[PDB]
Amino acid sequence: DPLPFFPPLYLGGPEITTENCEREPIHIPGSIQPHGALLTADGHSGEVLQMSLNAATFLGQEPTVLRGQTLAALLPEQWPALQAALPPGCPDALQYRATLDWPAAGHLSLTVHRVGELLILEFEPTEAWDSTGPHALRNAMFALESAPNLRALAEVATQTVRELTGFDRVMLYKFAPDATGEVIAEARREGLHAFLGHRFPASDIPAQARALYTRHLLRLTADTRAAAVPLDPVLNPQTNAPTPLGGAVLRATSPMHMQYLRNMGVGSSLSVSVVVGGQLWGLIACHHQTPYVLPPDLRTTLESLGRLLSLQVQVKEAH
Ligand SMILES: *C/C=C1/C(=C/c2[nH]c(/C=C3[NH+]=C(/C=C4\NC(=O)C(C=C)=C4C)C(C)=C\3CCC(=O)O)c(CCC(=O)O)c2C)NC(=O)[C@H]1C
Repeated sequence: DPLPFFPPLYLGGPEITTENCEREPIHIPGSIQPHGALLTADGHSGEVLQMSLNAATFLGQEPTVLRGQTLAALLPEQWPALQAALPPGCPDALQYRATLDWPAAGHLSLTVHRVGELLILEFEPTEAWDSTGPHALRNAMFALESAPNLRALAEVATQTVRELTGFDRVMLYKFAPDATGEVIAEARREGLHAFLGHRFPASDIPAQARALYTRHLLRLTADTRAAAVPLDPVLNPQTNAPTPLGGAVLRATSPMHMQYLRNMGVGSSLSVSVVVGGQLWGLIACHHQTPYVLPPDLRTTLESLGRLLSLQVQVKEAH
């Protein structure tokens, strides 16, 4: 049962310390990570309402010039499909995904979801060979299916995720009923210190984070030293209230957790929820020693692997 959040910093809210960090409003930071661009749009008209300040770098033109244009004008070949894919009232975790061409090498990956009457559009560069087929997940199901018990399933799952991603460290972090956690399986680069069997306090993943991770199953920090980029305007004009960014992997990470990562020597972090009968059972928690952007198709593969593992855990715990 999480505490109510305090206002964010840009609404004059308090600075976040170790005494009050269960109240940080981590879903509404008003800013994104700088490896991509974000726009928000009205869900019926398509009118562009908010843009990240770096939008020109990715889109080829200025925020001041794109704001107020409609997606029917800007994205004539995707706007109908996007509308159809995310009708009003659909789940905020449902996504639309398209690949677009741009001035530069590779393409732009476009990911869109709906929160209330607002469409949230994320653009991130992707290379062409950075395609992942459905075989990656398909072939991986095999070793997960043959694991004979829960711990063997956890060990195969961390090894499969490390093989798919190349991450330096991949853990399965399981929550206890008091919300403390334990690393129950770990695949890691030879010579990295082991976290296997280590337990952590509940405060390391505070209650409002555990709530958010029950609904939006994947989040990441691509570069634990990168400054966030503001959305402008920072509040959603539809509501004159903060924009919920829980559903956007580009959402800026809590500064408090960015510090926690830098203290562990982590350059890039990503985790996928394992949700069992609607409760958060644990996380697939990954680190890399340097900044790294896992490509969008691999992320989506990992999400699916989390849902598959959640079912296999749920099967075995009933035994
Ligand atoms: C006073 C507030 C604190 C707190 C804030 C906090 N932590 C998170 C998110 C995560 N914490 C994680 C914990 C671990 N990563 C590990 O490697 C290990 C053990 C080896 C642990 C225990 C994890 C996995 C996450 C999820 C995100 C990720 O995978 O990188 C947040 C929310 C971050 C966000 O989504 O914006 C917050 C606010 N951590 C503290 O320790 C105290 C200081």
